[PDB]
Amino acid sequence: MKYMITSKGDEKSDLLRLNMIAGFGEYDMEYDDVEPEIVISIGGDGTFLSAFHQYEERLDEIAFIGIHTGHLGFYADWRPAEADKLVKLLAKGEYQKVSYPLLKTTVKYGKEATYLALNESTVKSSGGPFVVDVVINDIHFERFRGDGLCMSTPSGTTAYNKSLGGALMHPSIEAMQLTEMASINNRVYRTIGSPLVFPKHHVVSLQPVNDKDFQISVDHLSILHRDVQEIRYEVSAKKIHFARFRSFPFWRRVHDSFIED
Amino acid sequence: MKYMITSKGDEKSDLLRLNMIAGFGEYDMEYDDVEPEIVISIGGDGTFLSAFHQYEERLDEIAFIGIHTGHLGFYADWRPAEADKLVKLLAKGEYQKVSYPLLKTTVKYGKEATYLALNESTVKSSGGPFVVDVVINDIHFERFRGDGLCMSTPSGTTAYNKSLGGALMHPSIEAMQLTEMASINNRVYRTIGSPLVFPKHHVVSLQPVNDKDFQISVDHLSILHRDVQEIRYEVSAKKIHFARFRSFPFWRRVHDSFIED
Amino acid sequence: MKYMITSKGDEKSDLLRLNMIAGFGEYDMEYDDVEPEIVISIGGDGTFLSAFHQYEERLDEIAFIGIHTGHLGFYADWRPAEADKLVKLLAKGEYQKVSYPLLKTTVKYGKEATYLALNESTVKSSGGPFVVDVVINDIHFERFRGDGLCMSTPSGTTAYNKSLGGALMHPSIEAMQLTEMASINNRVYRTIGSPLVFPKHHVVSLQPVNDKDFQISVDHLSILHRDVQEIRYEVSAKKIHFARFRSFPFWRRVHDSFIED
Amino acid sequence: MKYMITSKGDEKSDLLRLNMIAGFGEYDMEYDDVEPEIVISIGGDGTFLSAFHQYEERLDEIAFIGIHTGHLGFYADWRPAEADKLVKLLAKGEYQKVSYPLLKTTVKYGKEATYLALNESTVKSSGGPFVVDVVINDIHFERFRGDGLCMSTPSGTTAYNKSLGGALMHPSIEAMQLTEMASINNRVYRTIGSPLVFPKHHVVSLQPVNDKDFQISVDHLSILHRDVQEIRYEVSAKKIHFARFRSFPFWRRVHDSFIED
Ligand SMILES: C#CCCCCn1cnc2c(N)ncnc21
Ligand SMILES: C#CCCCCn1cnc2c(N)ncnc21
Ligand SMILES: C#CCCCCn1cnc2c(N)ncnc21
Ligand SMILES: C#CCCCCn1cnc2c(N)ncnc21
Repeated sequence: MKYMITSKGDEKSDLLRLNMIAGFGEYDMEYDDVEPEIVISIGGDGTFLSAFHQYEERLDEIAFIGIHTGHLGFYADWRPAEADKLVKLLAKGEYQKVSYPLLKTTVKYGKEATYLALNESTVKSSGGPFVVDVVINDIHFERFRGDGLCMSTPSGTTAYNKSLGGALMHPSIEAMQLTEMASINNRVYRTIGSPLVFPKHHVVSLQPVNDKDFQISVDHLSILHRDVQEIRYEVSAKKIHFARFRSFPFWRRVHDSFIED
Repeated sequence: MKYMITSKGDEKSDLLRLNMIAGFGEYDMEYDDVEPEIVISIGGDGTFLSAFHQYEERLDEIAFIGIHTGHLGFYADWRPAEADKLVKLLAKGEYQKVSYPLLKTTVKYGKEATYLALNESTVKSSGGPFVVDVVINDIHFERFRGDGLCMSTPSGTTAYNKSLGGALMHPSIEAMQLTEMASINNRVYRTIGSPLVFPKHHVVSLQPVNDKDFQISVDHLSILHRDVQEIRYEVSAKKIHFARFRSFPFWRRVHDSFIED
Repeated sequence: MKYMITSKGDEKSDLLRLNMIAGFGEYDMEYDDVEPEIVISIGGDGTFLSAFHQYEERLDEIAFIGIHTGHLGFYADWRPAEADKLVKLLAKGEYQKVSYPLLKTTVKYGKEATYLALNESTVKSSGGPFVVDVVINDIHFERFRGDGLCMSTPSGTTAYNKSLGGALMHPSIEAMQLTEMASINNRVYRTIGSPLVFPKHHVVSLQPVNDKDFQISVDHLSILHRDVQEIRYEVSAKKIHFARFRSFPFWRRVHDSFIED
Repeated sequence: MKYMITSKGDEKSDLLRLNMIAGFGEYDMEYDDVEPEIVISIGGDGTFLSAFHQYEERLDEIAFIGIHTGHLGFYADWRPAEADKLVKLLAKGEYQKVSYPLLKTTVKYGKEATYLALNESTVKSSGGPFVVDVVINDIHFERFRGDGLCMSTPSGTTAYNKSLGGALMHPSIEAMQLTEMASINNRVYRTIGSPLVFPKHHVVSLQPVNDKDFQISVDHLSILHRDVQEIRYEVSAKKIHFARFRSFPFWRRVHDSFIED
């Protein structure tokens, strides 16, 4: 079908991109970076994340594929040496697709902005102390005092979530996971401490106590938000689709990245 | 229908049990502790766990209810003062039921024994060092060296799992969670560190490296197993059923138990 | 001798300050906020920290005393009701002094700035990724990738250090403690993970890998530093002195603040 | 002077031991395993620990040396290839000695037993729940509910202590460090959570609440103690002495063992 290729931009990835375009030129494939049906990312997980966010409005019509030119990534799980085999199998098609859940973040003011995350969304203060009330399905759960909070997708659990002590979740589980950044706990201030894993349709709301300015990140993007009244997290109804051509199980991918490869 | 009541055995719980039996005597209810359809547990979560394991062969035909005479429990979520209202609403019936997932443990030798857990199943060595190979869906994931491992149900995540750094999972998620006990990590021995959350139909297998004797716990029960060839964990096909009479959300229950009440 | 009083500035603390000044007026005491020999802090630990940094150039000639008008502080360990008894015992004098160690931070550029910390000094990046090489007594120890690092005094171990998983150290131990903020660990990036406790005369040096701009905090003060070549930590030769009038052991202070009071 | 050599007992270590004995036969050295002045340990840290405990009554008159035939140890820090150079430099003498602190454990009954630890001493229950009151210098600090507690020397901080989240302490610091094993924390049960570092002359006492039987380990030795009234921890007055022949800094040893070598 239609396809496009994004590159990390170093010499290795650009040349690999040109060679795949040349190989694709031998098949019934059209290069189209406006309405592609296949998006190939050549680089690392950062390059893949930019590809995802470049097309996050046509997620239902795109299958993503990542090629890692540096270290193995959790999204870029093809070696450059297999690019020719990848061109061939992609050109025929008849691959099967795999879907991972995504996280929806809603930021309300006094309008409203929504964001989609593949890895996670984090909230920190704009300099001063970070205090928010944590509201779960309209029930006041805790008053969090600390550095910040992180809400992760299942596939994001191997990223910032993991560094904060969160669990690794298999991406077939439609959930999101909330982890704390350096929470203050004494006899007057109390947080749950543990990571919290929320199912689909649960809404986690962050509500300011004093300051209403927050630094909110969504994957690699970080924006300073002002006059915030609420930050809303829930499992998205939208999903990212991967073209898969062989067996590379998530738990094997975790093994290769953190234990040995 | 038919019902039975188990008591913690202290004076408060026995008297409360006799009063509920007397109140039940005013309705179309029969006391039957062989084939009950309702099992009432009066005490704490330990009393409730014994009730669960007393009838773990009729789980499809029983709705459990817990009354806490001491501190609030995650399973015993009725106060003793509401016992009269509980008798009345139970006698009419037409309550609705809630189901939590359970964990299946299979221990193979050179026969085979299976166990059902409501909270968790743990494995430790019989004195010497604990070393096992961790196999996930037939893929060798890690060689674990440490004190032991804990596999928790969702409702068990607030128990031993929480003390080991595991995430708290909403019990509507059909999953199990594996946490490490004091893992050894240096440049030659490597574990994942993080808790791992597994979906339904994933099989986690523990396989001995040297010693084949292990102390295996299932909820409160702990047995020394000898000549073990494999320990197998998976989400059970069976589920525990709760009679629910009002709204007491899991996250509110977590708040009441760990933040304040 | 000479004395001064700093106030949190709310109504309660200012009035308490005026009453102590009036009570001090009945003794051989002179109010002098240029060269005081006693510095009284009325408020919380933040107020006490500002008092410390106000006079950090006359530390050898000052004994500090803290009165807590809100919650109990680790430095402000007098209740407001005892202020009259505090005035009386201070006026006579013949109290005994207790000294806590301090942390010296040196920031070098391409001049050089030094800072003294009572609680801790932290380093984070100026937006992008934080990567530094950690050098211990000229030996290259690790390449740290994460959110940042925190170096704490013994009395600071109950503050940010504690939130990052650090140990609590009795302040009679002349040491500093380095803790990690969300370190990245995989098969290519490796940090020690554990907190590190360094004795007097050990020098811990942070050296940039790519970016040379860092946000460095010293207690409550946080400054963006540019063109940094090295950040140097060591136990200071200078110490803070407390006037003590009764027994309030550090471990009792820890109990009162985190377990119950 | 007088010397003896202990071996791990595998072929490699025994042969290395015989070759060093033969090399020592060319100098003014006498093999004496009753009153040696030098104790050489050939194996790993377990072999070294047995050598330490074999002679823990002549600690003032012995300098220890460890040769690692397997992986690098924190106590066995000589390679087998340097054994000939080790024999030569040892025979002349005029090496300098380094001392590490040790932990004293006192177990009282209704007589009293004392133990010396090079790594750590741990306390667990004999099957049932572990509950002890933690008393610091006669001040009741906390009621600990969990799996157990671990008190570590500075050089022991890289061992079990590290696996429990404890800090790594440079062994020039005369201290001990207490870490928790899976503590239970909810709104009714409260522990400090953090590791605690105690200076010389502080006494940490564990006192039973219900059960009085405990499994107490001291380094590799683990004994079931019955009718215990108190367990007492303090930095020992005795110290282990190492013969050192070159520079191998503790922090470099930590780097080699956990980061890379
Ligand atoms: C440095 C830095 C930030 C992380 C870079 C690597 N990375 C990106 N995304 C992921 C992910 N989902 N799982 C594991 N690793 C990931
Ligand atoms: C002491 C001890 C063992 C734990 C007793 C309390 N307890 C039992 N089960 C649970 C559970 N599922 N969640 C939270 N708390 C629980
Ligand atoms: C919020 C916030 C920041 C911390 C405020 C309380 N605080 C200040 N200093 C300390 C300290 N040394 N030990 C314990 N608590 C402390
Ligand atoms: C398996 C197992 C138990 C630990 C074996 C290795 N080991 C022994 N002692 C130490 C120590 N002091 N520091 C680091 N590693 C040590």
